[PDB]
Amino acid sequence: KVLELYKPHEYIVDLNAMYKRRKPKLEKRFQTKREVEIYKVAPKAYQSYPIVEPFSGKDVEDLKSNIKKFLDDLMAKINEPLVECKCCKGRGVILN
Amino acid sequence: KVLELYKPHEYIVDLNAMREVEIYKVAPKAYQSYPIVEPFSGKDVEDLKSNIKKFLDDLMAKINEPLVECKCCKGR
Amino acid sequence: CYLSQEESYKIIRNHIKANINPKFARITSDYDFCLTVV
Amino acid sequence: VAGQDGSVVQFKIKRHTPLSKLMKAYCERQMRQIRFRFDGQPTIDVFQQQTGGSKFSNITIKNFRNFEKVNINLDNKNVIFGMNDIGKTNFLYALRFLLDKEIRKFGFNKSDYHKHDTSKKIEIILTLDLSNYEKDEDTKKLISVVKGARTSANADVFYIALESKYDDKELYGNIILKWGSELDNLIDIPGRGNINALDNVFKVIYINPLVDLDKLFAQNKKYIFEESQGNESDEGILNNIKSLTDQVNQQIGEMTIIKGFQQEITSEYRSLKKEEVSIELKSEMAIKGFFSDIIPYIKKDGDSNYYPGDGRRKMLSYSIYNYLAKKKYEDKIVIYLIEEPEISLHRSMQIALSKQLFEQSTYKYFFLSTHSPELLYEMDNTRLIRVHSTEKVVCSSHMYNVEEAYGSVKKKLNKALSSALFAERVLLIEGPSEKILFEKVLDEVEPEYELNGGFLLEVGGTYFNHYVCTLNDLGITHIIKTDNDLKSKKGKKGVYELLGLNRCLNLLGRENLDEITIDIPEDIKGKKKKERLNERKKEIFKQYKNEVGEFLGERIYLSEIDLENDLYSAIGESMKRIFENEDPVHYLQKSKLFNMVELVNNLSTKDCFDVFEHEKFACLKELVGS
Amino acid sequence: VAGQDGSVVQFKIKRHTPLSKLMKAYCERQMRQIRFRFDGQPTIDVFQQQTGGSKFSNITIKNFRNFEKVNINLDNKNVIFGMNDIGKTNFLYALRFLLDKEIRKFGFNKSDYHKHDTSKKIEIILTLDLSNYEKDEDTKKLISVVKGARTSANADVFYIALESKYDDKELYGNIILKWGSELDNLIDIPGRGNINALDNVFKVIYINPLVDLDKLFAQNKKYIFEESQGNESDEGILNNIKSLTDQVNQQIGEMTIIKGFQQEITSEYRSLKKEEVSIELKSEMAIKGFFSDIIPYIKKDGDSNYYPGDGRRKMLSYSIYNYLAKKKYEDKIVIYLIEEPEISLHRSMQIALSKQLFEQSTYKYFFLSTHSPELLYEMDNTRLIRVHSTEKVVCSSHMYNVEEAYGSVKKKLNKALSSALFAERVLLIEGPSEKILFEKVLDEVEPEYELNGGFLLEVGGTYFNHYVCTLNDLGITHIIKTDNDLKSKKGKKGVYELLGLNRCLNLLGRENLDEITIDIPEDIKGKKKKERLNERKKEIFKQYKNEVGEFLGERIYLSEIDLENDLYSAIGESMKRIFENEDPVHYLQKSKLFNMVELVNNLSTKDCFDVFEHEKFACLKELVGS
Amino acid sequence: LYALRFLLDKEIRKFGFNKSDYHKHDTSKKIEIILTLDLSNYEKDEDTKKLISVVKGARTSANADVFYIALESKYDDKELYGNIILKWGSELDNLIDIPGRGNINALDNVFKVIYINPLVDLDKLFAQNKKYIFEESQGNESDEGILNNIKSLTDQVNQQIGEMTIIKGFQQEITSEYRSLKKEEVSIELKSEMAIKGFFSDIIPYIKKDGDSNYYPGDGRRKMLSYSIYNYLAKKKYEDKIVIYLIEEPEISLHRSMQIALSKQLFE
Repeated sequence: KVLELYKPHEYIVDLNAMYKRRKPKLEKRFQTKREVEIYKVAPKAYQSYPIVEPFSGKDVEDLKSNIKKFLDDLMAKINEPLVECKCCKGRGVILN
Repeated sequence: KVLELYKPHEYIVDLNAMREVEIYKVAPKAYQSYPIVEPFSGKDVEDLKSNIKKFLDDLMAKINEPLVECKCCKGR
Repeated sequence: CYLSQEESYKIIRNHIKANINPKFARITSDYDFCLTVV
Repeated sequence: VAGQDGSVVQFKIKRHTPLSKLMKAYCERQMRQIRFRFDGQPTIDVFQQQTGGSKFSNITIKNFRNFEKVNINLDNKNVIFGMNDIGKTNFLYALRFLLDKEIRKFGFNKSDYHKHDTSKKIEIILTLDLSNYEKDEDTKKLISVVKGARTSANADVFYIALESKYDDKELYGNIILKWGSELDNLIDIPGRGNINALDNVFKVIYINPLVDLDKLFAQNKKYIFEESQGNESDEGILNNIKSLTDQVNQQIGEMTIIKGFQQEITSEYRSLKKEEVSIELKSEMAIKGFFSDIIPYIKKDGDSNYYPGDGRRKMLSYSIYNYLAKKKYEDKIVIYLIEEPEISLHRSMQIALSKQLFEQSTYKYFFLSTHSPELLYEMDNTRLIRVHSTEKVVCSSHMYNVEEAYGSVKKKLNKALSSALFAERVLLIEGPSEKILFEKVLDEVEPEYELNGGFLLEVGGTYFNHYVCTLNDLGITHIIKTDNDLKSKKGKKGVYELLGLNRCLNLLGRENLDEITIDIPEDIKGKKKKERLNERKKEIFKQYKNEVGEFLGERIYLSEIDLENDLYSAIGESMKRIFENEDPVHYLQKSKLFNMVELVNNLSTKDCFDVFEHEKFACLKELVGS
Repeated sequence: VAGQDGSVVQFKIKRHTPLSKLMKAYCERQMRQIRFRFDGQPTIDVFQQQTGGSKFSNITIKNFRNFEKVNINLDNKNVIFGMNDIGKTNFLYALRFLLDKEIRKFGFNKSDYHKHDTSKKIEIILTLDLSNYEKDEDTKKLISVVKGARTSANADVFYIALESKYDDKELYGNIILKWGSELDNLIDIPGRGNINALDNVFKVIYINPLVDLDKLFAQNKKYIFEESQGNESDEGILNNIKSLTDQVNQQIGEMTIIKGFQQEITSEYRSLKKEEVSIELKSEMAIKGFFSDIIPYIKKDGDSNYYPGDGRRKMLSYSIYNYLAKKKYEDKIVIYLIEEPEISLHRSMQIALSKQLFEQSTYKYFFLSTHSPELLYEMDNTRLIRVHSTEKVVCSSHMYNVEEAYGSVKKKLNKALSSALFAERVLLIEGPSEKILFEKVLDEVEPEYELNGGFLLEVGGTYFNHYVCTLNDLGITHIIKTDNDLKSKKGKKGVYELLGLNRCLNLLGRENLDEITIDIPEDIKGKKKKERLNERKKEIFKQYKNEVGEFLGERIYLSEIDLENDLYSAIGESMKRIFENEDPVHYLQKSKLFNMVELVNNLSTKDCFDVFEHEKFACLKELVGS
Repeated sequence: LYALRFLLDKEIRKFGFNKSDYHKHDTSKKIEIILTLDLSNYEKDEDTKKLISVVKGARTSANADVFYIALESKYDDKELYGNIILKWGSELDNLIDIPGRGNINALDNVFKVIYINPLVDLDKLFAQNKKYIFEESQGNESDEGILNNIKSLTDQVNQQIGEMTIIKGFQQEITSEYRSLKKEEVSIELKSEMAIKGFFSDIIPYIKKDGDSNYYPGDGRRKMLSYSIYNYLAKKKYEDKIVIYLIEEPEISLHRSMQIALSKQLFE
């Protein structure tokens, strides 16, 4: 899920952080887009991905409706936009 | 601070249905980006105890003080 | 309706981490694969 | 003169005559755009200016080890094979000396000169094509480095030359690199210290079959994780891991047995020398960080264990190469020198590697040296270089392509042709019935024909043009044994096309003969129909006797009727006796596969020699090489 | 129950039941002489007392590296192949540890134990057959060394066991060799110092894939000359050479530049140290003798130059092995462990090596580990051991023989079968027309079927018995797609034999059906005759539907009429439009090779999927593995 | 020194004698190496008891004070091999073969030869001995808890590595490349080697200067510390065998001050 911040986020990182012995050197970056994971799925047992479930229907058209409805709400919860709240500088999200 | 949700007995009801905040860092000696702890100084042993005592309370009252209602964006 | 083994473990850890009393109990190992409270 | 697209034109050569007239004649048949080159110096190859072709045109090797003077045409993908193993290895080394900094820095020994004659100078010249400047990004990579070494007149061509003259005083051969658009005058490649301008544009990756996987992951793990960006979550995890490893070292120091040892060994050291030091037992990873010892692990799905399967590790080592090829070097031209990949590789994995090399776009430029036909199962749009068995080191080059007509039979065609490339004499037969008979006859006559270089390649339903053109260009002797066939056009009655004659004519370059009509009565059926067709076949064979004579010169042996009738002429009484039939030829044709096996089983050694020595089966003598 | 000759007998098994009744039943079907063993411990293999069989019966490996518990049958000539490269290498090492003194002297590390579990005991037991004592000289070699370790009751069998238990105190695994006729009690092999009695009888020659020729000639040149007799004339020549080399050294000392250097370098040495010595420059060969540096030179006839090529060095290095094999070890049993000979070997040389291994008698006993089908082109009377792709390391063994019936087609049969051995699923088809269609259909549907282990093996004119028996014994899945065929008997009219049905019945073990008669009018010919036969084929297919049902269980797919008719049942409408002929089936059968190619060219992706999904072409699904 | 190794060291002896090992390359002569031992002070010397226990009946009460360990070798011109046969006994005229099974014999149980060469890598030296040093020591409940705690920490390290986006991205991408190469149900993971094998696999000694936070792998610092490990093992590694040290040219690349320090260790 792609959500943005009004004020760009200021933070400092180390490109020497992967190694311990050498002295750390600081470098600034400015991130305005925050990404949160909302849907992961696998056809089979792979890593920690949840295995997708087979669509079931009492009738072929009933199965079609189940597939159609499931896709609509799943897609809707992804397409609909979310932005942070300035009232709490990013503690919670809100519709823009 | 754990402001994600109010604590008692919600994970169960969510199962039946079917941003991180940094508030205090400290380190005895320089390590990563942790701030250096200040060594307590007191003229008298009882004076020092009172000095560090009041330092613990206001710091930890900040730690244990509850979350903010967050009117606009609330829980989500 | 039988709950999953891993899901069963997760809720206990989440609640134990939630409302234990540091006066009387402490958590030593707090990991996804194991949990010990002393 | 040989065209760029495989066209061949024959011209008369005259002594004390300028080549301008021949150039004008060739241009009129097809001047500033075209360039004429002979053996790598400006058969005569042509350069058709702005065409869709490889950057690499050809390479010339002079006085380098085996190569007295060798000019080899090139392409993006090149496969080198042949019996001369030293020739193949030295060819790859000549490329490394020209383009690889690590090999070049060692200079040339006395042995690196031809016949150890240090008086002669070593020359390795690579010719490049820059005509497709705007279409190709790799051309822009080369042009940017080259800068002013080019000339606007020769903006399409470019040369990279390596020269070396031995220094008898110093016992050293110095390699000097030159480049430029004009071959007569080439300026030295500029450079500072150990590196030169050429090392910035060209990257040579030498893949050897014996490569340790963890060694391969060791060098590249640095780039793979610094190139990618790091967000806030990764930085927090990175710092968290450092804390975890620090705690591991702290917990190690808290053990009684470890604390006891390091205290004792410290006292032992202090007694040895009065120095104010202490000894601590700390984990090496926890000191260097997790990055120092991270390695890939093959994890079977559904299995929790981590495994350090040899074949699994061998194949995945190529996956790292594939992964790096996508994103490691976007600023340089990468040339892969893959030498004998089939070594200790299962044949199923050899086919998998073949698909990667030719079907995929991962390895844009490579030179592949192979001994196994399986690596050529998917070959297409590649240049085949064959090193002849002679010690003189002759190299024959062919640009291999599969036309759109052969696209449906490409898989079957490539599998058969790949084995024929590793042969000296190839006999082209039609089906298994010919193969069954010829294998039996050769077994009794020349049982080790395969050892000497013979090969029985069977082709069916396709013209011989694809096979012959490839074999002829590579210097492999090709013999065609076909039979005179009449094929009936669909939807048209009583009209046949000389399919057997047309295939041989197409090999000669002549046009296909028109279809002829044969009038038969409706009552005439079965054997009567067949013998009527045989009569027409005999008449047609006699009518075109001049063309048949031409075929014999081109090692094309056309049967008057078919193989069975030729076989009957060679051994009539024997075939009639074992077939116990009035007409053995008709019986043999009823079930070709089973009856030929029965005939072959009952054949004697004398009959096999009769077939071998017969005039009709002269192809067998040609295949054997007698 | 598995017989020694390949015959298999099935017996029902109960629970809590002695094996004596089963042994008695088998003896009655075919008791003291026969011996029953299961997985190398006394399907169960049998013993056929005194035969001409190999001395080597089987080998058992327990807890050694990969091999948790593996029993492999053996023969004089053994070929081991498979995807599991580690399993193949470790199998050869297990033989070296048992029989090679040099490998055995190093003991077992912790890694040599299965799963690194040192608590388990490594066991490597080799079972030998001594029944043919009077006719085999190598048996006499073994029993002469063994002496009293045998028993008269078990005079036919013998065991050589390797045992090792790890010593956690010493971090060492000691190898203890035992032998004897009774497996329950084996005595330690007697020995003094480093050698034991077993090292006197067994000689293991490990032919590594890459060897230095001059290295190989260096050690053996000592024996080669001393063993031969030296007459007086040779003695005079030997003394004359010594005089010549002495004169060479004397002449070197007479040179001014040599005398000048050695005089002053003596002064330099004397100034360094007041020692009364002199420094002389002598040729090393003239001091050691001509024998010290004598080496073979490959001299091409008609050329006076002497040369140290490379492939010829590999080939000639084998002839040294050939020469030594004839006349070096006449007093011991020589076992050759040839590992991956095809490495850097031309395919023509691989066939030459194949002929040496199997056709010749040079290598009586050997274990060959190979990845190349070319080394199996001449395979015969050999034991094939296949290591399965699974990590568990299963080994399937088959004793490969070619019958006298197949002797005439042995060369063609072996070439086709050798590639199929390196496959998981093999589909047996008749000719190239089936191959052309299936290759096109698979290319559109499952293009990488060859990568996954699929293989299209074409067999024609022969029964499937030879191919299936080999593939089934090796654990390779075999699928057969044949067609119901009627073959007319020679010399008889109107009578046909169910050749298509008989081949499938022969696979099931059933006897061939009798020939049937067909009455047709003389006027009925051509198309009318063909459709009449097709009607009978349909009737026969319906009549034997029970047998056809049995075939489907054994992955045998018999066409009702032929492949063309099955093809019409799937894409008939598509066949009609592309052919534009009235009868697509009849037209396709007129010229099978050319018409199939034309049809395959015009086939679309949808038609290929229609053929793949059709019920008649279920063999394609089986070959793919879906 | 080699003659001593051939007699007492199993590793050197197992290779046999070449043609060059014979005097003047004359293989007709028999190589003979005899070591004479004294067992008179049996009642006081514990190492004498170690030898007597292994020897068992090879001794004679008449010659209970003297013992011989002999090595004989006659070249086999047929096999181009010189077999080493070890004999022992109290009487020199007749010595019985040293009993043994497989590769080891009774002599290898009593005698341990430690060959110290000047070029010895310290981390190499610590590699084999670290196994013994920690298994022999007694492990209490508190140490057992620390073992389990460390194993949890290393497991969390591997788990945290998999949570990195750049690590997750790569192993997902290369898994697809491997799957494209061949259709095998296989996943690729990037795990720390130490965390898989445990902290014990890669633990090494770090020479830390006093008052210094840094950890350092000086060369002479290592050479001296390598000897102290030999000293530490000498105290407690082999209490059941006679240990003979073959120290060859210790002064190579050793400062003269360290040479005197080594001299004090050897003699004082």
